[PDB]
Amino acid sequence: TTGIATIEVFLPPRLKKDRKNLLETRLHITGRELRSKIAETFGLQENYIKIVINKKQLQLGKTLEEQGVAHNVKAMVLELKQSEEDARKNF
Amino acid sequence: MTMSGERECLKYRLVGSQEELASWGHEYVRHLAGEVAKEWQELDDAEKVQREPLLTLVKEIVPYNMAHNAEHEACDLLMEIEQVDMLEKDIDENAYAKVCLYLTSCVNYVPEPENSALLRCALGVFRKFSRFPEALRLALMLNDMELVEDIFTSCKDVVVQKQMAFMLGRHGVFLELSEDVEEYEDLTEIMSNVQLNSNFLALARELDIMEPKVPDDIYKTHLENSARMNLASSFVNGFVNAAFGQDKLLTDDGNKWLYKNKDHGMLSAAASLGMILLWDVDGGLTQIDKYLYSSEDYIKSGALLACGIVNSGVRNECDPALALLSDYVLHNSNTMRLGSIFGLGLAYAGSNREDVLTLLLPVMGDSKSSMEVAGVTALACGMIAVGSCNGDVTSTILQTIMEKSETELKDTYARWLPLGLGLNHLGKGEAIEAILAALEVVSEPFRSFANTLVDVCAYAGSGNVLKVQQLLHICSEHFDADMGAHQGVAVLGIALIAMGEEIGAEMALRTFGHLLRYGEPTLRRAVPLALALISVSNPRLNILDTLSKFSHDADPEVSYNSIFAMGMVGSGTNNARLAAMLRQLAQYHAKDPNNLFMVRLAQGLTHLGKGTLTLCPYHSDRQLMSQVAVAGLLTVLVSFLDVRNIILGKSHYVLYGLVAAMQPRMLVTFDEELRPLPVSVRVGQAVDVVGQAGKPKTITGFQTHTTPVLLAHGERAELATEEFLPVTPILEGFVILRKNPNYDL
Amino acid sequence: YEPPVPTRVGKKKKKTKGPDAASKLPLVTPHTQCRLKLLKLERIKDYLLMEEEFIRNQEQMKPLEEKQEEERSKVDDLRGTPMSVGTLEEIIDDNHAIVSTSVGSEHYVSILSFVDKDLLEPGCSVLLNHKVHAVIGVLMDDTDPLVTVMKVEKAPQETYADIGGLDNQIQEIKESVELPLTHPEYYEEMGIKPPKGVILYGPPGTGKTLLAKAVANQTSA
Amino acid sequence: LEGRTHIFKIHARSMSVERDIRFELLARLCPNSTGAEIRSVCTEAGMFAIRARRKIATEKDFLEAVNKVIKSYAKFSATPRYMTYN
Amino acid sequence: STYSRQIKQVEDDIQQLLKKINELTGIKESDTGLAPPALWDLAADKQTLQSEQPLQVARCTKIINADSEDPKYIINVKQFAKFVVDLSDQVAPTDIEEGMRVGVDRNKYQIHIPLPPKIDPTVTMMQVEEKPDVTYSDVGGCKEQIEKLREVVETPLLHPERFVNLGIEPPKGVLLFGPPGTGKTLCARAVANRTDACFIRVIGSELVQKYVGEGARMVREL
Ligand SMILES: Nc1ncnc2c1ncn2[C@@H]1O[C@H](COP(=O)(O)OP(=O)(O)OP(=O)(O)O)[C@@H](O)[C@H]1O
Ligand SMILES: Nc1ncnc2c1ncn2[C@@H]1O[C@H](COP(=O)(O)OP(=O)(O)OP(=O)(O)O)[C@@H](O)[C@H]1O
Ligand SMILES: [Mg+2]
Ligand SMILES: [Mg+2]
Repeated sequence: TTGIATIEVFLPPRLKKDRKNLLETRLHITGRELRSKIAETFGLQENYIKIVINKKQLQLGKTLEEQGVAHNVKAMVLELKQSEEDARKNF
Repeated sequence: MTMSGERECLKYRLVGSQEELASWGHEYVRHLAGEVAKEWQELDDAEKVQREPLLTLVKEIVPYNMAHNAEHEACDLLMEIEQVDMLEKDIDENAYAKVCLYLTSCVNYVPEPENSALLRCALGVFRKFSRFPEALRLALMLNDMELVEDIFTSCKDVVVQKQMAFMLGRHGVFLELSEDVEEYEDLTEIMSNVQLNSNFLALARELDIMEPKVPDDIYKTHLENSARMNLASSFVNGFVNAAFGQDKLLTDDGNKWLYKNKDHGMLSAAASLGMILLWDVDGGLTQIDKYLYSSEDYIKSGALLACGIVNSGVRNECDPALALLSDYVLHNSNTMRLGSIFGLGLAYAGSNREDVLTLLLPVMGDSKSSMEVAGVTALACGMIAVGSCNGDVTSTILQTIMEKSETELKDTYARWLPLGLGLNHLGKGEAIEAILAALEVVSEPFRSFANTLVDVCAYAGSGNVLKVQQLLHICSEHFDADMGAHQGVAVLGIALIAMGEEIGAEMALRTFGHLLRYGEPTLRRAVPLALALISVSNPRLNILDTLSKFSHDADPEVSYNSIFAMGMVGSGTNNARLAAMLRQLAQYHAKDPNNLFMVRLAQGLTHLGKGTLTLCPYHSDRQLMSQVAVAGLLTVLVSFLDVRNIILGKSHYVLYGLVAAMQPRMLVTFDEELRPLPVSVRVGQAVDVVGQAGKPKTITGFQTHTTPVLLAHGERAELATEEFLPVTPILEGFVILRKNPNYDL
Repeated sequence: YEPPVPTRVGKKKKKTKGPDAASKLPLVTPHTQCRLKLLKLERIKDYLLMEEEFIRNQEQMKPLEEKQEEERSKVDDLRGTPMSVGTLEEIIDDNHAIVSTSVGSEHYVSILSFVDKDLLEPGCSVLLNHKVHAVIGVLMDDTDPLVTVMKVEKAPQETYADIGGLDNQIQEIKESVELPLTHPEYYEEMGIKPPKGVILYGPPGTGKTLLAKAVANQTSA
Repeated sequence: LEGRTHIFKIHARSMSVERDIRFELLARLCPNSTGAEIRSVCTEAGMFAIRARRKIATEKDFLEAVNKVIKSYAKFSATPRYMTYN
Repeated sequence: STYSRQIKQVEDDIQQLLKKINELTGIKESDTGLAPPALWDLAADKQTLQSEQPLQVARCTKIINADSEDPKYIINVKQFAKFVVDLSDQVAPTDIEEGMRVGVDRNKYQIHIPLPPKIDPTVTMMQVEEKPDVTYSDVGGCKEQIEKLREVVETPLLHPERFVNLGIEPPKGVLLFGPPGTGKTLCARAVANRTDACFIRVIGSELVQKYVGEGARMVREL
């Protein structure tokens, strides 16, 4: 409805929150904005999270509709150790 | 009654007085009832006008037999005349448990089509008497997905349904419920085993064995008077700390250890990291990401395989593993694929999900796909669609097989293609003749290998003495290797079929002795694997002594295979006696790098999960067979027919197929709200209680423990007190306890 | 040079003695003459037919040298005659051991394959080849004269009915030497091992030895 | 007293005892008793119930067991003489 | 009872089958200590009876001219005789020391293999090979006692690294004393079950022997 999709996300058990939590956002935004806002909505650090959408890793550059997202889609938050650039820079 | 009584004893009773049958004596009707079945076989189709009084007697003989506790005789009357349909109408509350227990014990020896008929009839008694949890067990044995739906939704006791969802999750059978069903959320969580990691970790804290174990603590070299060595300890570290999430060697800064291995040694070492994180999809994926960006090709794909391990045995509502592995199944580098398909197979083994299979299918037909990944593709898609008879995976497996040239069929990575075909028809039985028809076109000796593998997998866990008749006929003709490649599967076939029940299984050991004696090297190179399959995670002394004698065999392959089987037989049992033999075997085989690698492998499997994990495919009192577990069991053991080139070679990652069979030996009593509820329980060796009436004890030589205890092979569990009423009579896995109203009256 | 490393754990013989050996047929349950017992017995019969057919086929095309009567006939040739009786001193390896002849001389000999390796313990009587002294068998030690003296071959004719007045005394001794053997289920369901030891004390002639005679009369041990 | 209660629980772990067996009371009824006596008390407690054809041992059986073992068999007790040696 | 007739028919056929199976399989008898025929490597035994020659157990006494290239070894062949022999070509000169048991041939008595020292079979049986079924959880009221016992006899073997680093020499002996039935042997049985090193059980009455110097001798070989 009205350009907003029902995105159900999953939280790791370390953050003892309601695993059946709901995130609401537009679809014109890209994965970069999506990744940032999930960290805020459930009290998480954005630098160390990976996101799984529509059974495929959340590509940050491409926008949501061109990613392949849809209504009533399921998501997950993946806790990260060492940043994506930090892990590459590590060795 | 005194003489033979052929068509006489029934005749005078049939024609004479038709009063109450028991008025002439219990011994008379017992004679009369037997003759009823005798002439029933003699009576043909045209003699249907002769059975009118015959049906009347059985409507009175059956009530008489159950009146004087002679119930096992009653079930016998309907079985011979093939009229077991009418038994359920006359079953009473005081004797429902005896008839089903008797009939269910009979389904392992009666052949088709009476297998299902006796199973459905026993199912009918449970359904009528509102014993849903045991009715679901019979449905699972029947592999009737529609019945599983009907059994699940018919129950209105959600507490029973919550406990039922555990059994489906333990078997790996997933059920897609409707949102209209009450308590939909927790029901999907219970069967998906998402809470398995936390529940498994809860026991580890309770059983104060959370501390990590270094392979040195397992080797114990201080009591003893290389790339392969480092790779061996990678498996030992993974096996011992499996599904724990903590380790002193890889959970710490493991780059020094991870790079200590070389060539494909780093492939399994990186993959071993996910085995410590087995069932921990959320926290486990948090640790692999560091090794996922490694520039070295082996580490990334080894991690890519470590993806599939971390979701293995767990079903996520949206899958993480497919996201991490979808874009690497068609990578140009063969190693990167190798960690993709094999990982993808373990993550969704026993799913029959179309999205992964369609993503995994074109890999097998890829031109750049080597035989190594092509066989891995067969192993994976066979594992996803195990026991489903999915024609789509079936079509390509044939399609790849006969397209290949005769020369490359000599390669032992092509042996995995029939295994994928066999796994896809695992346990179906009579559903392979159409497939066996297609296999005649394939050339020899692979056709001899191919048809044997699928035919064995068709009758897995069936006990069909007719099917094992032909396999020994293959074992009878000995070839003076190349022509006798299929001979190994034939020996492995006896284990796969006879494993269903105990009586069939230990006949196989006697035959397995002669094959190790009269058989050719290639014939006797597969007997230890059959021992491992027939008694996985069941460390009996007869097999272990048998495997010990051929540990130091003249034939090197029998030597490696026996040592692996010894650890495989005692997989996760933490046997103190068996570990001493391996430690002694380590000293003896210290100067043999090939033999010593199996020795270290067996020590890790012996201490798998620190004694809290099993690889046995049978749970629910060893009556219900897990298709996923055999798929990993078959994948490793069939690959061990070429231990020199696959295990000892560059494809030792196939040992991670055992993850699909890794499950906890669990007895956790949960409250109705699913919180832990520790109570006193009695754990002891299981006792057969068929026959003898009254109340016979089902456990002998038992001890009383708190519930969070580990049950190895062959021990049952009974509640010591009557304060709580279990939902399932089978006290295995996760069990929900209900407070007894009679208690504290 | 390096010392040989045994593959067998320990230096003692197998604890199990006098088993059914290859005739350890399974305990088919229940004993009642019904269909599944017939079904269970048929499965045992079926695999024997499979076993019988397979073994016959192998021996049919086995070489004339390799036959069941030929190999046993050969075994005597490797053993030879006479078969010297020695004493096992130490098990150096799986196929190597130190044995001592009756003359007190020790020899480092090789243990042949056909010898029952599970019966080998130091101090046991072994059968050695006359020429090469190789271990070619284990002599089942005859019953010691000391064994015969302790063992009561024939149960005494004194029964519990021949004991008068010791009702409580008879009852207590049964729960420690008779009831555990005849009815072990009572103890198992109760979760207690039977009373370990018992002593009978009192004035001379009170019936202490008589109760043991009654115990020995009605015992299967 | 704490140790004797612990030994009672170890030996009465597999017993089919009642719900309300006062093992702390039983430990108090045998002040200076070896762990072997406590095992016999547990074994004799189930013996009084097996004698009575009862599948569950009540607290009275343990009370009778202490009298039979700790008290009646105190004549043959090795404790009084051996504490002087130790 | 309707299957009583059919039971005995298949039971007798079965019993005839095992008797028939044992005919071809073999394994009948065992009084001469014969292993089952499935383990008969008669081809290797014939080669073993020829390739591997028997060796007489002898004890080296004195090495003459060990420095030079012609070292002569004086051996004591038990009750047979004494010989001055040289080493075989397949054994290093440094592998045979004075006073050690050796294996010598019957032709030239040249030392062929060094041997383990002679140990009384009674002393050998004194080592535990089956661990008892008693754990530390089966001992109650002996908490402080058990930690002291483990930290001397169990901890140093299990985790020796925590003692060498601090220069610690752990105690090498524990005396358990108390009235009978207090748990002295029970705790020792728990030690043997948990220990992974070799455990030898010695009973003081086993060290009492008929002849003079045996008990000291058995302690020496122990
Ligand atoms: N209570 C009894 N009832 C029947 N016969 C008895 C009884 N007490 C003793 N006797 C008889 O006395 C005979 C000899 O006594 P017995 O050998 O049993 O003595 P004991 O009590 O063992 O004493 P001890 O060995 O100190 O002399 C027995 O053979 C038995 O026939
Ligand atoms: N602390 C204890 N906890 C539990 N059971 C015990 C304890 N102490 C003794 N027992 C029990 O009592 C029995 C007495 O045998 P044990 O070997 O312990 O005696 P002991 O101290 O060696 O005596 P003795 O001085 O006569 O040799 C044990 O087998 C055990 O069942
Ligand atoms: Mg007397
Ligand atoms: Mg003692």
